[PDB]
Amino acid sequence: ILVPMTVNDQPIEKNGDKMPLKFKLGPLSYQNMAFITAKDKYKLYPVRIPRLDTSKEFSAYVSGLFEIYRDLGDDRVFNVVNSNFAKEHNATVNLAMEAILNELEVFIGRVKDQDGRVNRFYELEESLTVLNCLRTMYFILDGQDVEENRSEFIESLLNWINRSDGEPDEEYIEQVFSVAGKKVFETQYFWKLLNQLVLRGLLSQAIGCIERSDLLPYLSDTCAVSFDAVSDSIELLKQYPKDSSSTFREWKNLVLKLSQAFGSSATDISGELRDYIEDFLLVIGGNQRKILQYSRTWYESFCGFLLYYIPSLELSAEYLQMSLEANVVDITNDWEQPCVDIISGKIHSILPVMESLDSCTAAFTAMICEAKGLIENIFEGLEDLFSYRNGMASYMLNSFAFELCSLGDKELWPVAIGLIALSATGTRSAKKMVIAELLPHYPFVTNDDIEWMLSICVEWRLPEIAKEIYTTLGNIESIANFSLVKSYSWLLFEASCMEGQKVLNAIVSKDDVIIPQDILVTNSMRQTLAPYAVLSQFYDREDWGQALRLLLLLIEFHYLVLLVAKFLYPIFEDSVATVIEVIETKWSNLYETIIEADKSATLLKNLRKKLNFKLCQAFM
Amino acid sequence: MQPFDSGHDDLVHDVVYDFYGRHVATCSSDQHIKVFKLDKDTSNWELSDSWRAHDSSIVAIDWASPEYGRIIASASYDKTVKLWEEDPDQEECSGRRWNKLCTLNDSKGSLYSVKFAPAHLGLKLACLGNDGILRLYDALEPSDLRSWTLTSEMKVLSIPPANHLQSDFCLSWCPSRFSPEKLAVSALEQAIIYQRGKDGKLHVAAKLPGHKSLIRSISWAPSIGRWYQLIATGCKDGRIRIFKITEKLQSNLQVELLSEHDDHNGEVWSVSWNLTGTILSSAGDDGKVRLWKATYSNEFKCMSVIT
Amino acid sequence: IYAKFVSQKISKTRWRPLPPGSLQTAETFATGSWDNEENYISLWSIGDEGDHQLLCDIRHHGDVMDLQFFDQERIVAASSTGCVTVFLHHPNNQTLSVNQQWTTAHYHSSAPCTGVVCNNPEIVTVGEDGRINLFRADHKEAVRTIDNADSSTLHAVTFLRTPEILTVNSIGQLKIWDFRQQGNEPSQILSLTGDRVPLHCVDRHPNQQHVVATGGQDGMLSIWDVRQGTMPVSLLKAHEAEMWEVHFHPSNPEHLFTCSEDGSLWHWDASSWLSIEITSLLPSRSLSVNTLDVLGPCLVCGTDAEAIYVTRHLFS
Amino acid sequence: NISIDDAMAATNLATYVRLHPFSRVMEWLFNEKVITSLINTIHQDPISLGSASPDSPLVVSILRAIQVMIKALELQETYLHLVRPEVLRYQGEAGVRRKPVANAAYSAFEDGILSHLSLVVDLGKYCNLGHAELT
Amino acid sequence: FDFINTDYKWEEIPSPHFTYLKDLDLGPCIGVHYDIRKAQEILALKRKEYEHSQLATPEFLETVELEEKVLIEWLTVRNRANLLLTARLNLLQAWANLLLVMIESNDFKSTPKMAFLLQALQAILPTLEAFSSLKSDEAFELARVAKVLLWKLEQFTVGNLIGDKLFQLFQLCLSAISQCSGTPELRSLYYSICYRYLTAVVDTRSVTNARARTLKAITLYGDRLLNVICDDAYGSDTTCQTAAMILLNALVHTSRASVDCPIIDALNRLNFIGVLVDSLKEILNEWASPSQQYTSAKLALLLQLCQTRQGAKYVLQANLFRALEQSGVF
Repeated sequence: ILVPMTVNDQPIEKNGDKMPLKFKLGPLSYQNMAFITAKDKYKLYPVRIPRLDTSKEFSAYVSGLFEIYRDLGDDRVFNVVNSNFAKEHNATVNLAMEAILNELEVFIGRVKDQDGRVNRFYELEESLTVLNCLRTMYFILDGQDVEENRSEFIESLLNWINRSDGEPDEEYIEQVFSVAGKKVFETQYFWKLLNQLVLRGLLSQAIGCIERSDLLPYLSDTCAVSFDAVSDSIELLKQYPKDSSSTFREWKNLVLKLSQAFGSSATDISGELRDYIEDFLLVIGGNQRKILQYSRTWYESFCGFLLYYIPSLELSAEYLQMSLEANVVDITNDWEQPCVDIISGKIHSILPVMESLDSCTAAFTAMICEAKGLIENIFEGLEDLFSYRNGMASYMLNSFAFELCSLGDKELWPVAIGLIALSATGTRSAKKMVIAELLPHYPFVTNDDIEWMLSICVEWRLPEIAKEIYTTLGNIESIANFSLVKSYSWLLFEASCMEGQKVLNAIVSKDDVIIPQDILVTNSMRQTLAPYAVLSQFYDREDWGQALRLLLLLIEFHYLVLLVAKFLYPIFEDSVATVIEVIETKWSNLYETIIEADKSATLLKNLRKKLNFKLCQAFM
Repeated sequence: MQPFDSGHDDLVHDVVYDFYGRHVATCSSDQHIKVFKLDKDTSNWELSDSWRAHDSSIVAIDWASPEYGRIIASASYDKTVKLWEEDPDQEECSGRRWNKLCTLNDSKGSLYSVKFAPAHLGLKLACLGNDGILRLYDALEPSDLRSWTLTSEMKVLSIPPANHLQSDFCLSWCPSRFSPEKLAVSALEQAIIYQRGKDGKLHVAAKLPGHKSLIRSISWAPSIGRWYQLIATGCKDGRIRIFKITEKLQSNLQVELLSEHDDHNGEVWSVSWNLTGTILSSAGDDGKVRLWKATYSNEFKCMSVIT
Repeated sequence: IYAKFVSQKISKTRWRPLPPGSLQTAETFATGSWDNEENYISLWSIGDEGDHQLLCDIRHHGDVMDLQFFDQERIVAASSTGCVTVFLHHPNNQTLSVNQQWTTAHYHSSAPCTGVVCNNPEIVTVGEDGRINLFRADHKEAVRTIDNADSSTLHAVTFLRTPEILTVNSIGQLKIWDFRQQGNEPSQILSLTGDRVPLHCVDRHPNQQHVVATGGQDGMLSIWDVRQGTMPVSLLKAHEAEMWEVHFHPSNPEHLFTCSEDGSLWHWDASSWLSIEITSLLPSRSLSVNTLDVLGPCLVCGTDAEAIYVTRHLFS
Repeated sequence: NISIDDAMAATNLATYVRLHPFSRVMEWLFNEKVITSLINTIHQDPISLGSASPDSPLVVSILRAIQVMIKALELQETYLHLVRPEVLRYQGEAGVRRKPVANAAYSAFEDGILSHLSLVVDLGKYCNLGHAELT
Repeated sequence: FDFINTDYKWEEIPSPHFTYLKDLDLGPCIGVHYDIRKAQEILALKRKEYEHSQLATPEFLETVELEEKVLIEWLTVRNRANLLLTARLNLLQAWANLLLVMIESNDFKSTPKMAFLLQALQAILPTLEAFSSLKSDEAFELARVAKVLLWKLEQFTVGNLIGDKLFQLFQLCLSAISQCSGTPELRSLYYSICYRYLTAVVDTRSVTNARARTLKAITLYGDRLLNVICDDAYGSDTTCQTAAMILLNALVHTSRASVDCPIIDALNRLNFIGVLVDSLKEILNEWASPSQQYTSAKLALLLQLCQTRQGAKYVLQANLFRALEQSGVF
């Protein structure tokens, strides 16, 4: 794929000295960067990865599919309550296939409505057609024949066919109901478009196109005989069986009877209308020759064969062949060949191409194909997952996850991590490592985002990761919130300095109830003690107790000692003396500055104060 | 996402993303370092700050892990390496938003590259220049972002001839968190890998053979999920190379060549990786950028060509 | 949808926000009344025609000009007197009290406070005095007041990204302000030229901080992108009289809701405003719909018929 | 550990299993001398236990022996499963000189005690003593 | 008989909100025994991953802790409920076996034990009404006891109570058949109960009132009920198809006594007569033995439809002359 880096300013022209182009992939898929190391080339070109989906519709799609994946539970795996486990397994899986199909339809819709580019809509519909066909052929009957469940099958088939292409588009209905050079509606066109409708199961419309021109007119008048045919034929059409393969057995009976009766009877109509009515009855009766004759595309043939001839997939091999002999595969669209492949047994080798259309769809497709047991891990062996060692599906899912991580949409990160966590293969420790490396890139902003991260660190036991994340968060109010060892020590020192200099946080340490609950370390305790001391000071024996507490704190710990000395001087028995002594025993620029600020020599003043205290003790 | 002017007078050498991909650092020959911010509201890139940082041409740059703060490192032809830390208490574009935290003058030759090490090893970094001597530096006390000690010195090249303008050197650490400390180094035609030994010293654990010219770029890929390592190189001989390195003349390291690509027909100047090591990028003379994904067979295929 | 009659003209209705990580839908809402000798702020719960329970109420002096939840338990009201009040709900005994207030938030003599928006801990107000205030919980005085910010009447305000805000006035101008700015002039003015039609309401797109919707005297809906020049990106004919409120749906903003003096409440469904099907939700006999609030599948609105209309099932 | 978790902590468990003396005790338990001494200590006249005091050392020794036998019968499977192969592999890989003290014929702990018939008789006779713990 | 009580609601369990850990199922936990460590390891890994994500890990930790403390008690309560349910099932089975052995081996007169019979009927009435379509294990033990009891059968007062409950017991049977509840085995017992009820009880003003009201119950369901019975025939089970075939004979028989009939008409709309005549082919292969008795009821039913004037129309259109020729029985 060739895309223009910038369809505005292209930084090169002639081969004029092939310039050194440089490119760096960014942490965000949609924000990479290119530049050039050359003279007069100082522009920066932000480039986003070719064919990247940033849309909301896409993330919605992704979430929906992850839901289907998650909801599949144990059934997303395939075990190579006895004979029912099999049937019920297929039941739920087959249903999941329908869910995927739906989610993709919705997505495709929202793409057609909110869009700049409709190419995405077309590709997504194609993906849907191919998936409808896949379900119709492997996700309904579970290897059995149509009799096993005539209702569901014909429903899906009829659905698949009438969503693949648009024709017959009502823009073509009026196209012939307008064209003349003939009497009323009786040229190869009307009938071709009537048969087409029948072959596609579009019986309602079929009937309508008849009650449009000569149901009662030309027939009820000209030939009363063929009028009865053309009428109770429309009656049989009105009651084509779609639930009982018995009712169909009898239906084709009445139809073949009608075709024989009319077959040899009163010809009171034009030479052409005669046959034109016979063919219609043959097609309805299931004549192979005719079903092929009035078919525009192979899938019309195939569908017809299943609807009017013999409703057995045991003949699909033959049906497809005849169909392709009549109309070759139309290489205009990308869905026809894949459908042919599906029908003809070779399901595989579609994952790479679907991966080219859309990574996501391909991923989950491979996943459900593994669930069905249509593809499995043949490998049989290096301590990790993202390889060929596990499934092809595991591989595609894990790949999608990783791709989601660079998308920068925090909504999908749960999908990514979940995808990895639920991966049916790989050691819990291997996943542990992968998550340990991905999580740090989570684009958290809210509090909740962070709590989610943490919850995942808990759930997976990544204390070194959580410790790192938090470290990133820590990097006055912020510091208060934070309150590694060195940092705590520094915080302690700061608190002590503040106390020496001397609200809600301080009280909590010593809405409010919630905070107390959250709080429920050494630095913190020290600050609390300092606060208590200050409170006592604000409030003789109390003062002494506070002074004692201060001396004890100083012993546990230069600036602090100076502040203490200052406090003692301001205040200016045996225990007190002992404390003073210990302080003297314990006894740079910042300290001197603090001393100068307090005065607005220190050792001498301290000694003098000590002497005074001793004298006081002696007098007592 | 339209182009924009860097604000540099002389040619720009390196552009690097921060951890979150929302910030970018640029360094040019006009001896300036510019930092751009990606405004949330208006999805435009807008200059956060510019400033003169070296006496000579600044060739390399790099951001440190966010868990150590906002730190950038620069290497210049003035034989030095400087470290800077963003001071959020300054106006943007004031030229005073990033304070020098230190300078490393040990190099006696110009410097071509500087790369921070994986966060799980502390503030660490490496540099290489004309002197052909790789040097590792460590900020031993994460509190003192000035306390930069020299952790190691290794002679990559042995006899660099005094008459060659034709010089190139590149660095790239192994990002892997669950793999023994190691880093890749390119020097002219050669490309060798170093690994931490039990003795806490760097040893040559292997070489990436095949280069028939100057190696313009190299980068170790994030091995998230894999058990092996992958490093790519953009040579002057016009070939991209991707090597698979597994650890099972004195090595514990195996070396496979996974791919070779000449699609560029000319020198490959830049080689870069995904955040997941899922996509590999290459740029060269043809004025084109190519994105590569790995096949199921572990071969590499071009998933797109930008121009 | 159903109506309940509550014996006072309802100027404002707001859902109580849901607890973080709640899977329930909105069930409790606040009302403010106008045009009575005794106006009230009232809290109501809906039981599972609905059953409504009056939880508590409190007299509000002045007409309730605007009302917003600040958090689960705190409700901010703007009075015609110019007073701005934070009411506190006490769930334990179902009472309302006055938590804090700024009795001179707006003044000339008295000047109505016309609009309030909350981003806890911040509260921003505007009024007929053309004053713009930033208040913070538990701070007695405004953090910042932009005195004589607008020479026209300010009718409503929204945050863009705090401390940036956008106001709308009686001559159809959108003005952008920042509480760090010097002076009393806006950083940017947007307006539709021709008739200077008064704008009565504004809402910011929940995801796109650059996009706002406004409602006018002429009933029209305008969509604006503050990066896209001075005129609206979209101008859409709507109601037959004033549009009083406009709200983007908070979680799916492809849906937007408007109400009018003409007695209608419209659900606009664009499922983008930059780059529509409309359903009118109330019956044909309605008097002015003054106010609405939407959260998840829940809509509440208040009318001059002394009626509250509710649905908890907008999308089902 | 080795199947899901990484190979880092594996060394810790390996060193624990190799250095802990549980393996050597289990190996000694398969010796005939040990079980013979045990059944000789448990086989005593009834008059002594009858005239002895509840705090007599004989009763305490018999209780400790029964507890050791119970623990051995409980942990024999765990040992033979997750000790013997690892120890043998370590001895084969590295160089260790150890003397075997176990009997290969005694595949289990029951093989060495099934040859004593008076054990059950003594255990049944010891029920008429009244000691709750011993009973 | 006081251990059967649904007021405790051992089956119903109050499910908390569980805003988080909701996706954590009990797959690897599960003899109903849900291991707690299998979920403990999963929730621990999830907590570690969330902590590594670095997004409000300290605050939201208590939420996960309390969710785990609630999940452990949830698992214990589920285990205890399963144990109580299996214990009640075993006790009910033992009681049913005892009652069957008592009723069967009892030479004492029946008129004195009629009091205990009516008491047992009154006691089981609410039990059946409470477990008519909830579970298919307790009804089995209680469905067969009523079957044999109905066949092993001042006087006016007793006759009214019996006939009254027999009418009420007839409703809950047709109600279960219309919904296709339980296994084919349990569904077969209901056919025998309704069979003798429509054959002996109903079959004289008192008879007209009972016959009239009886047909009303059948008409209430309509094709929904007959559709289930028609599907049971020619099925996999051997005894269900036999009882179902014989049941249709009693319905059409009692309906004629009440010149047309709605029961026979419904069978034609459900395509029952069509498939029934088709099975007539190869009858020689099918014909004491279970297959022999089954065919007897099959041909016996067709004989009844050929007695009413309306049956000839639907039966003749089935082309039965060509169906009996391919079999070569003659």
